[PDB]
Amino acid sequence: LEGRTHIFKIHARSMSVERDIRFELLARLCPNSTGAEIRSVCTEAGMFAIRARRKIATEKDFLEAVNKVIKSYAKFSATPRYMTYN
Amino acid sequence: GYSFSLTTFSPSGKLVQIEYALAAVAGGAPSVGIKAANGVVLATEKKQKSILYDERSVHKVEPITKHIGLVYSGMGPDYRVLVHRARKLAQQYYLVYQEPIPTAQLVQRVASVMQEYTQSGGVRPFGVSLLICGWNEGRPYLFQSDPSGAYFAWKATAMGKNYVNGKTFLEKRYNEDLELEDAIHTAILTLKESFEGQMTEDNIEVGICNEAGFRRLTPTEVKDYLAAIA
Amino acid sequence: SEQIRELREVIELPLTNPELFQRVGIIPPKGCLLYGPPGTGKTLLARAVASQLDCNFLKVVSSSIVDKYIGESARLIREMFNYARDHQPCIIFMDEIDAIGGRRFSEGTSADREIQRTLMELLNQMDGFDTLHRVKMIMATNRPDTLDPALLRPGRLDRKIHIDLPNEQARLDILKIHAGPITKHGEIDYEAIVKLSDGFNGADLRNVCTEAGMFAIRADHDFVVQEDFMKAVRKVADSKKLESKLDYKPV
Amino acid sequence: DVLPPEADSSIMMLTSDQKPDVMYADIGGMDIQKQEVREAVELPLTHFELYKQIGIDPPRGVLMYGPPG
Amino acid sequence: RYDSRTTIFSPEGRLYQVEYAMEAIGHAGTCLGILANDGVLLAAERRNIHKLLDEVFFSEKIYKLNEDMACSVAGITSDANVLTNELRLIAQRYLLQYQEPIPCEQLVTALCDIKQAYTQFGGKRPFGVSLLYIGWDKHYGFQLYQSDPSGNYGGWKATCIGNNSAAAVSMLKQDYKEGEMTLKSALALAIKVLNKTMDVSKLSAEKVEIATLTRENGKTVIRVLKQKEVEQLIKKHEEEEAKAEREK
Amino acid sequence: GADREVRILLELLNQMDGFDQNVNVKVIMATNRADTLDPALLRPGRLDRKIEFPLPDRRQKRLIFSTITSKMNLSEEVDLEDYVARPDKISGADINSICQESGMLAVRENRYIVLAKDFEKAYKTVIKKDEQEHEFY
Amino acid sequence: GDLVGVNKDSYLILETLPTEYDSRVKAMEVDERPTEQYSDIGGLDKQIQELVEAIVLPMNHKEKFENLGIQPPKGVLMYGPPGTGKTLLARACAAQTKATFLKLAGPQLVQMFIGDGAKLVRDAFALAKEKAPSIIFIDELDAIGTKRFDSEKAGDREVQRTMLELLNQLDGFQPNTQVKVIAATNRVDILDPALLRSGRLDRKIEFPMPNEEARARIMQIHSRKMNVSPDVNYEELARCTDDFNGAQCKAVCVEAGMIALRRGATELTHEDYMEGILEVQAKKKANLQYYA
Amino acid sequence: QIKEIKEVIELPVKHPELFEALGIAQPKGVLLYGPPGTGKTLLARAVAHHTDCTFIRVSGSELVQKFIGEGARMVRELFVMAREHAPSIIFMDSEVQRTMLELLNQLDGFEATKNIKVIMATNRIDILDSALLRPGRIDRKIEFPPPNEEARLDILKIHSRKMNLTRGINLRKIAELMPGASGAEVKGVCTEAGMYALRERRVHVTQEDFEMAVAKVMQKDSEKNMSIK
Amino acid sequence: YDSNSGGEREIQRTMLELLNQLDGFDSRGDVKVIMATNRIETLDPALIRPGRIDRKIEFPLPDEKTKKRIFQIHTSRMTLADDVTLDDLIMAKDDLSGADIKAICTEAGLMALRERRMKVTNEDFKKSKENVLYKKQEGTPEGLYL
Ligand SMILES: Nc1ncnc2c1ncn2[C@@H]1O[C@H](COP(=O)(O)OP(=O)(O)OP(=O)(O)O)[C@@H](O)[C@H]1O
Ligand SMILES: Nc1ncnc2c1ncn2[C@@H]1O[C@H](COP(=O)(O)OP(=O)(O)OP(=O)(O)O)[C@@H](O)[C@H]1O
Ligand SMILES: Nc1ncnc2c1ncn2[C@@H]1O[C@H](COP(=O)(O)OP(=O)(O)OP(=O)(O)O)[C@@H](O)[C@H]1O
Repeated sequence: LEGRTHIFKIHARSMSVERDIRFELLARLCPNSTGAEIRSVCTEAGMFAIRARRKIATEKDFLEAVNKVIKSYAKFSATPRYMTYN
Repeated sequence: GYSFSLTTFSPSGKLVQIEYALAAVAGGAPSVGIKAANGVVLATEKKQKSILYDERSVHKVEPITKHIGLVYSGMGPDYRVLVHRARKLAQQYYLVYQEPIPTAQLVQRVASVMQEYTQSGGVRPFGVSLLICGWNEGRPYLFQSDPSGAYFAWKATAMGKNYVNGKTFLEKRYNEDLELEDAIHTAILTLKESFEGQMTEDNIEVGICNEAGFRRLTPTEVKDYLAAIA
Repeated sequence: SEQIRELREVIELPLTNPELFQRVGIIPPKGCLLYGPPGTGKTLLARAVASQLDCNFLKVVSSSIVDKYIGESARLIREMFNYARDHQPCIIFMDEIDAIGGRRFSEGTSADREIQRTLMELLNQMDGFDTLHRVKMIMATNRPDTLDPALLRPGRLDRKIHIDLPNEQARLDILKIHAGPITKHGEIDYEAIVKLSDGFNGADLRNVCTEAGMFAIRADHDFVVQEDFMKAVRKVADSKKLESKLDYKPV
Repeated sequence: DVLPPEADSSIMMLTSDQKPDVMYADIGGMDIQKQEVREAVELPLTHFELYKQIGIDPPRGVLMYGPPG
Repeated sequence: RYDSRTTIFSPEGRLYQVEYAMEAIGHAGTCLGILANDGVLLAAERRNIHKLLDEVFFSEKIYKLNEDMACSVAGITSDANVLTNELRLIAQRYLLQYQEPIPCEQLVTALCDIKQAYTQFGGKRPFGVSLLYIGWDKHYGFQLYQSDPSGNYGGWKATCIGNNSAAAVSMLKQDYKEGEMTLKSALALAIKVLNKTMDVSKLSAEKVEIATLTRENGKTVIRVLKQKEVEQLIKKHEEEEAKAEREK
Repeated sequence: GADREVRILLELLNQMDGFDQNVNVKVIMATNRADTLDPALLRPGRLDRKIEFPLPDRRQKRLIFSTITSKMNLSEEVDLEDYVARPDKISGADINSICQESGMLAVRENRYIVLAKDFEKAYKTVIKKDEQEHEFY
Repeated sequence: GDLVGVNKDSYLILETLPTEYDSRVKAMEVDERPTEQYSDIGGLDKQIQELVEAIVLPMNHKEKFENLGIQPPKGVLMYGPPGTGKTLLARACAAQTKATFLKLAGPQLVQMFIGDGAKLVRDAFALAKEKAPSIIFIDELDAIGTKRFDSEKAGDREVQRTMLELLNQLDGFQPNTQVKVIAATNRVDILDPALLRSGRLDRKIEFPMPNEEARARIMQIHSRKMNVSPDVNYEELARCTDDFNGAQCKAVCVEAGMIALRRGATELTHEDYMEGILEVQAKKKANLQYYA
Repeated sequence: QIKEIKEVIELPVKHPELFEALGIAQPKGVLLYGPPGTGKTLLARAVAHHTDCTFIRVSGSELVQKFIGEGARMVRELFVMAREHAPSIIFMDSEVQRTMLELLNQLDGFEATKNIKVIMATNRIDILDSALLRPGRIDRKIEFPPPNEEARLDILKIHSRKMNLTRGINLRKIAELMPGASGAEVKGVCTEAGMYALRERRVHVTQEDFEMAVAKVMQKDSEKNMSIK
Repeated sequence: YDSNSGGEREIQRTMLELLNQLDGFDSRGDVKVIMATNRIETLDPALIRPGRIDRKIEFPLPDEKTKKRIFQIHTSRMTLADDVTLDDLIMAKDDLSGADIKAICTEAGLMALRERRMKVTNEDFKKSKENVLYKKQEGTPEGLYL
C-alpha cells in the first residue's frame, strides 16, 4: 500500500499540486498497479488540472483521476452501477 | 441421484443419441410384418449363430394378449423387459375393465413409457421399434412404434437391412386385399427376398392374428407351407 | 513352417518363376500383413527374408515420414516408389504402420489428416495406374485394428497372417541357437528354462542366455552353469509384470 | 525464339502406353457407367453434328461413386 | 463433468435451450386459427403423407380436449401427448372441482407454468412444442391462444407457425379480415394461405386438415369435418383462382 | 487451421465452377461417399454431363465370372453359374480375389484343373465374415 | 559431404581441408575433465559397484566377458529424485575412468529448423567413433523420450528420429563394442517402451532419497571448503530436514552461506544452517487464518 | 436487379454529372450472393461486355494466395490498373483481411476514377471478417433467390429455343415441376432430353424426353419412420 | 502472408523493432503518434501498457441529438419535400453508423430520382432504410423478443 504512497510522493512532488491533500485514500483506491500507472494517474489529475485552470491540484482532481483510470478506464466506463453491498 | 436428462438439443436442434439408437436399430436385422384382410401375419427368419442352438427356447413372435401378437426391432434383453411391462399393463387394463384391451391403448401407454425412457439419461433409450398387431373388434390392426416413443400404422411394414428394398417389394408385391395364406405367401416372398438361401422350418417363424385371436404357428405347419411356398 | 512355406508361396514365387502364374494366366498377388503380439520376431522374420533373397531390400521404419511439412511425406513416398519403379525385383518392408496408416474418423483434428492424405498416397500408390512389377510389400504391425478398412481389402494386401508367442521347440530351438556360443557343460537342463518359461521371444531368449551369462559373470564362473538360467527366468518372468494388452486381432 | 509451352504440370499424361487397358472389350459389370461414359465421351468426340441438328451441348465433367472394390 | 447446461444463462443475458427449442419448432407442419365470431376454425398440414398408412385415427394434430375446446400441435409428438393427458387431467380436474368447465386461459397459464418449471430447473430438456388453443366461454366467447416453450402465451386472433408460416403471417397482416365471421371467408382465405405457403401442388386434401368449433344451441359443437367438403373447397378456391385470372 | 489450404475450395470453384466451354472434356472425379460438394458440381447449367454414377448389380455378376475365369485354365467341366443365384454381394474387384485365392490355391497343388473346392474355399477366405444374416427387425 | 579445396579455374578437387571441426559437437566434448573421486558419492556405493561392473570393466577387460563368451552390457538408466545426483557419475566416471568424457543433453536434439534428425546425432556419434569411443553421457533423456500418441493438432513426431537414429547409427550397423551409453533421466514414465528394452539401455538403476546421513554427508561436502565453526552437528541438521534432495541439501547449505553472509559473520554458524533448513518456509505464505 | 445494376453502374457510366448535379456519391458493387453465380458469369460478363472499355474483370480471387499479396502486397497495382484504365470494373470472388483493408484504404472516400465498380461475390453464409461488411464499404447488397416459375419458364424458353423442337409442348408444366433452380436447370433438362433423343434415334423431341430429363435431374427423398415434428 | 519467410518469427521482429523504436529510447520530445484499430484482441499488451500508449479512446454509435445534424447535413445538399419527418429515421434504427445515414440519405434520392422526382416522399425513405438495412432479426426464426 505504502510503496504506492511513496510513489504518490514521487509523482506528487514532481508536478504542481496542492500540498494540503492525502494519498492513503488513493493507495486504498489502488489495489494492483504500477508506479508508471501511478504516474498516469498523476498526469490524469493533471488533465483535470488542464480542464479547470488548476495548478494546485486538489484531492478531487486525483479522485476523478483514479475514478477515471481504474474505474472509468478499466474496460469502458462502467464496472459499478449496482449497490448490493453497502 | 443423477439424471436431470442426459439429452440436450443439437445446435441444429436434433437429438443425437436417439439418432444413434435408430442407427442401432437399422444396423441390425431384416424381418417382416403384413396386415391382411382377416388377420395379421408376423414373420421372422431366426437362424442360429452356430449349429448348436435350440430354437425351442427363445421365441421372437410373442403374444401379449390371446388376440394380440407382437415383434420388435433390436435386442432380446430389452425386449423381455418391455414385454413384461406391457404384459403387466394389459393386466392393469384387465383388472380395471375386465375386458380385453384394444391395441391402440397399448400403443398410447407403452409408447408413452418408451417416450419417458427417451426423456432421461442415466439409462439408455431402448433401441427397439415395435411391430404390434391384434384383431380387435372385427378389424385387425398393425401398428409400428419407434425407439423414440412415437408410433405408426401400416397395411404392411418391415425394418432393417434392405428395408427400402423389402419395403418397395411389399409395395410392389402386396396390395390392399389379400388373405392369410396370401399374406404368408408374400411374406415369405419378401422374407427370402433378402434372407440367406438356407431357410428351413426352424429358420423362419410366423405368428398370425385371426379375428378368432392370436395364433403362434409351429414349424410343423411352417414346414407344411414354406416347403416351397411358390 | 506354415508361415515360411505359404508366405514363401506369396513372396518368392513370382520372382523365381512368375510364368507358372502365367501358365495359369492369373496375376500373382501383391503383399501381406503379419500381426500378433509385438516383438515376436516380425522384424526377425523380415531379416530372414533379407537373408533369403539378398537382392533389393528397401526396409523403412515407417514412422519418420512426417517431419513437420505436409507433402514432404508424400514426396518421400513418391521418390521411394519411383526408385521401386526403377529397379525391377524390389522388396518393401514396413513396420509400425499405425503411426502412418491410422484410421479416418470425422475430421476435427489437424495432424492425422496428414496421415489421411499420406494414407491416400498409400491407397493410390499401392495400386496406381501402373501396377508395381516385382515390387513386393511386406507389412508388419502390432495393432492391425486401427488401420483403414479401405486398406484391408485384398489385392493391396492379400492376407493377414498371425504370428503367435513361441512354442516349446521355438523357445527351445531358438534358445539352442542362442545356446550356441556358450561355454557350458553337460549340465544344461533346458526345461528348467522352458517349462519355467511361459512364452518368450527370440530377444527374450537373448535375455535369458545373456543375463544368465551375466550371472555367470557374477562370481566369475568362466564356464557356464545351468542354475544361472533359472535366475534369468526369475528376473525376466518377474519383469513381465509391467506388460499387458497381449493381442490385437484384426478384422 | 519464343517457346509458348513450358515443361509440364506435374506428370503430364504418361505420354505413351501406361494406360492399363481393360474397359471396352473387357469389364465385369458396369454397363450403366460404361454406357453413359461412352455416350458422354466417344459420341461427343466424333458426332459433333448430332450436337447440332438437335443442337444440344458439348460434354463436361462427371463423378463416380462406389465402395472400395 | 456431465452437465451440458440444462439450467443456464448465456454468459451475457439470454437462454441457451429455448432458442434451440425454437429452432426445433419451425421445422414442422403448419396450423392456423381464424378470426370468427360464430365458432372458430383450424387448418393443419398432414406430415408423413406416405400412402401405405391406415389413417383410421380421425385426428393427428387436433386434440378435442374437454368438450368444447381443442388444440393443434407443433413439435415433438408424444411429449405433447403427455401434455394433452396432463391438460385434460387439469381441466377435467377443474370440472371435478366445480362442475364447471375451464375459463380457458388459466389452463393455458397453468401449462406455461408446467413447461416453465422445466425451464428454470429439473436438470432437463424442456418441451420445444408450441401449440394452439380454441374454445368458448361465458365471458369472451370463442377464444384463440398460442403456447410457447418460454412459458409465455399469446392471446391471438391470427396465429403463427415457423418458417413455413412466416409468409403466412405476412399474408394475414396483408389479408386481415374484420367483422366478417363468415367461416367460408376464412375457408377460402385459409385455402389461399395453404395454397401459397404450403408447397403442396394444388392443395391436396390428404396433406391438409380443417376442423371448426361452432356454438350450437348450448352445446358449442365441434366439427371434425370430412374430406368431400374439403374437395369442394378446393374446387371453389381454384374457381377463385379462375376469378383471379379473369384480369388477364 | 490450414484454412489457407482449405485455396483448394476456391481453387476448384475458380478453376472448374465457371466454365472452360471449349476444352478439357470431362474431368472425372470418383469415390463412394459424397459430403464434398454439389452446388459447385451438379448444378443448374453446369450439369451438361455432371452425372452421378451409382452401383452395379446382378445380370453381369456371372459375366464378371465369365470374363475373369477365362484367365485361368478351367479344368474341363466344373461349372460356374451355380453360385450367383444367392445374396453374395462380392463387388467386382473381389471376384478377382476369388480367382487368385481359388486358382493360386490350386497352384499350391500346382494343378491347373479347377474344381468346386476352389469355389468353396474362396467362400471361406473372402466375404464370409461380419454377420451373414441377422434377420429380424 | 566434405569441405574440399577446388581450383577456381580447372575445378579440380585439389586438397582436403583439415578444418572439418564440426560446430557444437567438438564444442560438446568436455576437454577440462573436472575431478570427482568416489569419496563424493555417499549413499550410492552399491550403485558405484554395479556401475563399475556394468560400465568400467567393459572399457578395460572384454576378456573378462568373452573368455566366458556372451556379450558386454548395453546402456544404463539412472533415475530418481533430481537432487540424488546424476552429475556425480558423469564427473566421477569422467575423471576417474581414463577415457574421453563426452556429454549430451536433452534439448540439444531440438532445433526450430528441421529436415532430418540424422546430422547432429550421426556426426556426433560418428564423430565420437574415434576420439571418444568409450564414454558418452546423455542427460535428460526423459525430456525427449516422450510417449507417442495417435492424436491430431498436438504432440511431436520429430525427436524420436534423432533417438532412433542414435540407436540406428550406433547399434546394428557394423555392431562394434566401442561405445557406452549413459543416460540419466529424472523420470522414466514419459519415455517410450522402445527405448529401454534389453539392449537399448540394459539397466534400470534407481537412486533413492538421501535418507539422513547422505543429506548430512553431501551437505558436509558443500561445507568442506567453507569456513565452518565446530559448533555444528550435521545429524541435528539433516535429521530435522524432512524430504530434501541434494539439490535442497545444497540449497540449505549455500543458503547457510548467504544467511551467514547477511550480518557479516566471520564463519558459518549453526543458526544460519538452521535458518537454511527453513529457507523462507519453502513456499512461505504463513497465513494463520483458519488455523488459529 | 438489372435495374439496380443500371443504378449502380450505368448512371455513373452514362450521366455521372447528372447524378452529381444533386451533390452526392455513387454506389460501387452489388455483392451478388446466391447459388454459385446465379445469373452471374454470363450475366455480368454478357451485359458489361457492352460498355466498350469500362469493364476489366480481373476476377480478383483466382490464385488467391498468389494473385493477392504475393508480389502485389498493397494490391494497388490493380488500382493503378483501374486508374490508368479509368474505364474499368474490378471483380472479386489473413491476407484477404490485409488487402480488404487496402481496398478500404482507397475506396473510403479517396478515389480517382470515382468508384470503378468493385464487386465481390460469394455464397451461403457471409461470415468473412465483418470489417468489410459495413454498408459504407459495399453499398449494394443483393441476394439471389431461386427464380420463379415465370422466370424458370422464361429461361425454359431461352435454352429450349435453339433445340430441335416438337410441336405440342407445355413448358409451364415443366417449370412447375421445378423446385427453383439457380438459373439453368432448364439447360440440364434440355441436354438430357436431347440426349434421350440422341441415344435413341430421335429427331422429334417430345415433352416426355424433358420429363424423364427432369426425373434424372431432380430426385432423392427417402427414410420414413422418423416423423417427429 | 504470402510474400514472407517463417511467419511467427518475421513480424514479431518487425513489431519488436516498433516496440523498441516507437516508445523505447530515442527521446520522444515532441513527436505525436496516434494509432487506430477496430478490435482489440490481437493486441500484444506489451505496447498497450502505459508509457507506450497512454489513452485508449472508444467510439460509440451516435445518439439521436447528434443524428439530426448528420441526417440534416447529409440532406443539406439535396432537394427534399420537407413535409416528411427525419425523426422516424432518427428514432427507428438504434445502432446506425454514419454510413447508414449516408446510405439512406443518398438512397432516398436514388428512389425519388429513380423516377426523375427532385423531391423525396416518405415512402422513398421507407424503401431507402429497408434497402440499406437488411436481415432485420425481428420475427421468423425465433423472435423470442416479442
Ligand atoms: N518364428 C521365429 N523363428 C526364428 N526366430 C524367431 C522367430 N520369432 C522370433 N525370433 C527371434 O526373435 C528376434 C526378434 O524377432 P523380430 O525382430 O521379428 O521381433 P518382431 O516380431 O519384429 O517384434 P515387434 O514387431 O513386436 O518388434 C529375432 O532375433 C529372432 O531370432
Ligand atoms: N433465375 C434466373 N433468371 C435469369 N436468368 C437465369 C436464371 N437462372 C439461370 N439463368 C441463366 O442461366 C445461365 C447460367 O446461370 P448461372 O451461371 O448462374 O448457372 P449457375 O446457377 O452458376 O450454375 P452452377 O452453379 O451449377 O454452375 C445464365 O446465362 C442466365 O442467363
Ligand atoms: N457527423 C457524423 N456524426 C456521426 N458519425 C459520422 C458523422 N459523419 C460520418 N460519420 C461516420 O464515421 C465514418 C467516417 O468514415 P470512417 O473513416 O469511419 O470509415 P472507415 O474507413 O470504414 O473506418 P474504419 O476503417 O475505421 O472502419 C462513417 O462511416 C460514418 O458512418
